[PDB]
Amino acid sequence: VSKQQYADANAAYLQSKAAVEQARINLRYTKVLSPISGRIGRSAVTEGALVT
Amino acid sequence: ADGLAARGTFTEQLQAQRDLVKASDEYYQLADKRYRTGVDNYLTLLDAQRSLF
Repeated sequence: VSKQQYADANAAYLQSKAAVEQARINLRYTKVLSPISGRIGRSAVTEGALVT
Repeated sequence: ADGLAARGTFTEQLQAQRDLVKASDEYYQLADKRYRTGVDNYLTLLDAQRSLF
């Protein structure tokens, strides 16, 4: 297999790996990680609210 | 007269034949440059070597 075919194959490999990394951060946003450490207050919403 | 006819035509026949092998060798060297650069693979160069042969 020629060198240009492999250099085009691994480029699409890295592009799909970047697409999976783009999906993983949207999947990590659904579990709302605490941005800092501290004291958390009263939850302004409860279970069942629609957020945006 | 048969020998004279063949002597009359085989000169241009072999001239047109040696030009064919020269053009096929030029095709083989261009395909070898494409293989050395990295555009074509080792399966395409062998298909030009057979045309040389």
